[PDB]
Amino acid sequence: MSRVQLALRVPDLEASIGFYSKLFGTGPAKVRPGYANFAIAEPPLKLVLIEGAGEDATRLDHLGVEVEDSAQVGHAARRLKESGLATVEENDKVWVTGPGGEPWEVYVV
Ligand code: NA
Ligand code: NI
Repeated sequence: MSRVQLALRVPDLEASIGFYSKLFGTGPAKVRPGYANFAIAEPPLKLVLIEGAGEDATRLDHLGVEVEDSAQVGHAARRLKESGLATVEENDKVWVTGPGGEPWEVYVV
C-alpha cells in the first residue's frame, strides 16, 4: 500500500495549487508558507509543492516512497544497504541518491 512521493520545486505555489487541484480533482491536504501537499488516492500519490522563489520553471526537488510504518522503513533501509546502495537513515526515513543526483527518501508519515 506504499505510494510514490513526487516533490516539485515550483515558481508559483498558488498557481500550482490551483492547477493540481484541477488535475487530481481534490484540494491540498496541507498548506504552509512556501509549501503544499496533496494526498491522492487514485493514482496513489503524495504530491509535494515547494515554492522556489525566483525560479524560471518547475523542477524536481526530490522523490520518495511513502510506506505505512517504521518497520517498513527499516526493512527498506536494510535491503537497500545490502544491495550495495549508500544509505543515510533519519532515526523515520532512509535516503539514497541516483547516479545523476536525484534523491529518494523511503519514509513514513
Ligand atoms: Na528537474
Ligand atoms: Ni519529503
